[PDB]
This record gives sequence, C-alpha cells and structure tokens, in this order.
Amino acid sequence: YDIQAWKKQCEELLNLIFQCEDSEPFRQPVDLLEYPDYRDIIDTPMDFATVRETLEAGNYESPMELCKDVRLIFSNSKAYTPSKRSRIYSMSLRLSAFFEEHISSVLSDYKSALRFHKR
Ligand SMILES: COCCn1cc(Br)cn1
Repeated sequence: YDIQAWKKQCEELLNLIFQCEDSEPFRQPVDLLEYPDYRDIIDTPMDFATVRETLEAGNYESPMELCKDVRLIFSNSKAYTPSKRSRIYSMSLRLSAFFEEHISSVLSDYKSALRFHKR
C-alpha cells in the first residue's frame, strides 16, 4: 500500500526500456530535419527522454500520467508510419508489448494503494 512506490518502479522500467535495442528510435525527440512533415501529422511529439525528464522533475502525479505519455510515443509511431510493416513501427509494437506487460502491476499496485488510503 505504498502510494509513492510507483515512481522508482517507473524509473527502473524506463532503465529497462533504454537498455532494449527496440527503444533506439524513441529515446530522443523525432528529428524534424530527418522528417520535415512530422508536425503536419503528429500534434504532440513524445519520446522516452522527455518521459524520464518529466518523472525526474517531479511533474507526474501518478503512473497513469506517465503511461499516457508512453502510450503517446506508440500512437505517434502508428500514426506516422507509412506501412504497418515499417522498421520503426515494428520496433514500437514489440516495445509497447514489453511496456504494457511491465506497467500493469505498477498501475494495479498504485490504484490499490490509493483505495487503501481512502478506505
Ligand atoms: C522514431 O520515429 C521517427 C518518425 N517515425 C517513423 C515511423 Br515508421 C514512425 N514515426
């Protein structure tokens, strides 16, 4: 029932993601010189360095907010891919599967802890 435990659990999960080769295209903002029309397609760019910085700045109140930003990395990849067989999109699908598998217990534990706090 530790209401704060999600933060370190999210830092460790972000460390795992950074070690994964599939995270390479998503570790820093999409390069607008490389993809000049990116902002015509994507309204809200997001990447794992921005997620890690928001977390370290104390600017996420819950793991749900972190999860919404991480999911935005994956939905941006899906929206910008010209094909469902592209390299970067294929990497995003595996990384999303890994992320969802690991974040489930973090979300569950946090929601359980908050319900106990207000019991
Ligand atoms: C890392 O992303 C670079 C921009 N982009 C390429 C595809 Br495919 C999807 N998004």
